Parts: sequence; C-alpha cells; structure tokens
Amino acid sequence: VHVVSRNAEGVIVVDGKAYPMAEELVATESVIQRSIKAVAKQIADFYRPLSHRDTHGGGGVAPISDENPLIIISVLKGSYIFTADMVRYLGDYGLPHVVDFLRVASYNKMQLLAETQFKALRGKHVLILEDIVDSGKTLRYILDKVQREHQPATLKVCVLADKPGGRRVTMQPDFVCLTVPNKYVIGYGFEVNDRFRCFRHIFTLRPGEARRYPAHL
Amino acid sequence: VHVVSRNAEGVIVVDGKAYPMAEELVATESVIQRSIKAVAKQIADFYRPLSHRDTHGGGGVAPISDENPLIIISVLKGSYIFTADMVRYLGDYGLPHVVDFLRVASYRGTSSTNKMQLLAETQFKALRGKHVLILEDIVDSGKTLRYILDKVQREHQPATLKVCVLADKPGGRRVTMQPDFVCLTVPNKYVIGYGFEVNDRFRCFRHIFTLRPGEARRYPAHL
Ligand SMILES: Nc1nc2c([C@@H]3N[C@H](COP(=O)(O)O)[C@@H](O)[C@H]3O)c[nH]c2c(=O)[nH]1
Ligand SMILES: Nc1nc2c([C@@H]3N[C@H](COP(=O)(O)O)[C@@H](O)[C@H]3O)c[nH]c2c(=O)[nH]1
Repeated sequence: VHVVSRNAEGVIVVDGKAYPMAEELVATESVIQRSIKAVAKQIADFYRPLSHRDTHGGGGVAPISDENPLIIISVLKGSYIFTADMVRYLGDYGLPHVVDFLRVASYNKMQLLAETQFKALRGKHVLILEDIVDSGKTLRYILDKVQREHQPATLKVCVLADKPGGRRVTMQPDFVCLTVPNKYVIGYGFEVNDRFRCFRHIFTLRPGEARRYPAHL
Repeated sequence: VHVVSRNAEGVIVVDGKAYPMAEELVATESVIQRSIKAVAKQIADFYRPLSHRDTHGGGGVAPISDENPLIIISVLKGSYIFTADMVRYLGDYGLPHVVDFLRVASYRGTSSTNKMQLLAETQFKALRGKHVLILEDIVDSGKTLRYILDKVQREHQPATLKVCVLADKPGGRRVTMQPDFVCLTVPNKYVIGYGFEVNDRFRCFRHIFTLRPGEARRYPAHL
C-alpha cells in the first residue's frame, strides 16, 4: 500500500521518499501495475483466438502460438520498463509473443535511430508497445513505417499513457493503460535527460525542472 | 511461497502453470528478485562514495549525483528485463544513474562458432572519465563480455568499467572474465526464463529453468 503526502517544504513524499522535482502525483506503482495487468488481459483475450502467416511450417496460416507468436515491437528507450512488466503479464495470461525493438527521434521532423531486426513480419499480427501518445506524430511515423516496410496482417498500438489534450494528428491507440494530465510526466520510463526513469510512480514535472540537466550524456 | 509440482505428463508446474520445455527449476521469481535487490544494495554502496568527471558544471571531478550520474550500459536484447528490475532497485537505494543500450547479436554461420555483430551503438557521447557499469544477462564462455568491454573502453575511455551479470555459469568459462557483481549462479546447463531465450521464446517467464536437451533447435525459422 502507498502513502502520498507533502512534507513541511510542500514537497511530495511517496513511501518516505521525497520527489522535489514533482508538481503532482499521477499514479502510484500499485495503480500502474494493476492498469498494465488489466490491459495485458485485454491484449491476450483479443489475440489468443487469431491466426496469421505460418513461418514455422512454411505453411499457409496457423494460430498464434509459440511456433508463430504475436510480434511485439517495443519503442526504445521510454517503453523498456513498461515492456518488461507487460510481457510478464502477457505470459501470465498465456499469450505467445516475441519482442524486438526500434528507436525513433525528432530533429520537429522524425528519423529512425535504431531499426527492428525481425525480417519475416509479412502477414503477421504486429503490436507496438509505446510509452505515451501526446501529439501523435511519433506513433503516426512508426505506424506508417512498420506498415510500408513489414506489410503486417494487422498493426495495433498499446500505450502505457494517453495524454488526450496533446493530440495534433489523429492517433488513438487500440490499448491504453493509463490517462495522464496535459502536463510533462516523469517516472516509470518517463525522463528528463534520462533522469527519473527508475521511479516506481508517475508524476507531473515542476515546469522549472525541465532544463535542470542541459549537458548531453 | 511458490508451489512447485509435476503433472501426470512429468512436466514441471509452478503456481499452476506447466513448463513442458523445462528440465528443472533453477530459481523462482521470489529468489531471483531477492538476489537482484541484494546486488543493487552492493552496487549503490560501492558507487555512491565515488567521484568522476564533472560534465554538468565543467569543473574537474565531482561526486556521483543526479548532475553527474553513474553511466549504465545495458546489453540488448538479453538484459532488458533484468535492467528494468535492477534500475528500480538502484533507485530504491538512492544511486544516481542513467541507462543507455548497446545491441549485440549472435548468428549461426559456416565457421566453428556462432558469430557476433554489434547492431546498435550507444548514443551517449560524454563517457570520458566517467564510472561506467555494464548490465549483462549471463557470463558463460566470457567471450561476449570480453568483446563488449574492449569496445566500450576503446571508444569511451571511462574512469572505471565494471560488469554486473544476472547469472554466472562458472563451468562454461573459455577466457578470463569475472564480473564484479553476480546476482545468482546457474548450473552448467542451457537456462531459459526471466530474459533467457530460445529464438526470443521463454523470455517472459518469471522463473529460470534449465532447457530439456535438444530443444534449443525447436524454433528454426528466422523471425
Ligand atoms: N518524459 C516525457 N516524454 C514525453 C513524450 C516523448 N515524446 C514522444 C511522444 O510524443 P508525440 O506523441 O508528441 O510525438 C515519445 O518519444 C515520448 O517519449 C511526449 N510526452 C512526454 C511527457 O509528458 N513526458
Ligand atoms: N538462453 C541462454 N543464453 C545463453 C548464452 C548467450 N550467449 C551470451 C553469453 O555467452 P558467452 O559468455 O559464452 O560469450 C549471452 O549473453 C547469451 O546471449 C550463454 N549461455 C546461455 C544460457 O544458458 N541460456
């Protein structure tokens, strides 16, 4: 169980630990984990009965199985902790799956930083695991690229977080674990220059803290 | 308390779930997590007293801090689950750290041994004079880690370079390689579960098992 309060300095404390960079708590670890496990059950219920291209028996179509698993593409770096937890819940619900990774970045225009290494996704069910949908530009770019380069049977998106008010392009993920306020979030994979990703809870960031670490790593 | 049993087919069952690909149980989730958390305390206790190059203020040397954190390089794809768990324990013990990834792959070839390639480079570019810790899944022959250490040292010139492995298979060594931190020791068998794979299968298991002999060729098709 968690205790969420503010100390005498007005700083958020969760389970005895102070978070002076946080404006508000969004979700505790318990709430996050319950939300991910609930979505894992939805993903397993949706994909378990489906069939797709048989690459194990070089055959036609066959059920999702350890021979022909659901293909999961995890988006680095923000989704790796979420992915590690989600795959264990998907295993709990008995969904056969395998995970590869891609990474994208913006210069705002989008560019691939790291490509997936899976090469046989034609006619396969593919699920993207991503940390958050905000404007929707990052996921529109990933979906268009995976669709044209891999030609999957179906392509869906599961996000840990949906920031509804940030949308600038049409993008509604098929699966959403949590809804967050229209603010910059940190914790549980969410970072400020790679800091704060290890927090077990999600918080909104005090606006003055966003440029605290300007030096490139 | 986990319930470990065998069904009428002789298959290992842990908490009601059957593992027909497994020969024996090595470690339950409870044992694995306790072992990782213990090593996280050792890592935090070792690094929090240290200092390294100040890139935040452009001074000389400064203590490990959120301004100048420990640099962790995680080896993809094998270490991502271990890394996700370890970083949360390191945060519990108050160790300032950041994580970047290197991706290495092994391919079946025409030569005597499977061949290694670097698929993804680190994105971090200011590791000179920094304390760097590598997080890796297992040390068996030691060849993979010797390759990674040499590369990281030559390209980044770190102040110090150490290795933490989830698993040590001591009886598989072919080259000198002793990790600085070891969470658990595994039998001289092919292990699966908790990140350990057969062609990307079995990584999601909460427990570590030994693989039934010959089952490493169960999924021959390239993904
Ligand atoms: N830490 C933190 N990252 C993001 C992002 C990052 N930008 C991308 C998503 O943005 P978008 O949908 O606008 O294209 C992702 O790479 C995500 O990691 C959006 N919003 C936040 C937020 O509130 N907090
Ligand atoms: N699933 C599973 N992988 C490996 C490996 C693989 N080879 C790498 C390390 O090998 P080595 O030390 O022999 O160079 C590991 O990162 C992993 O990919 C060795 N032993 C095992 C094992 O018992 N089980």
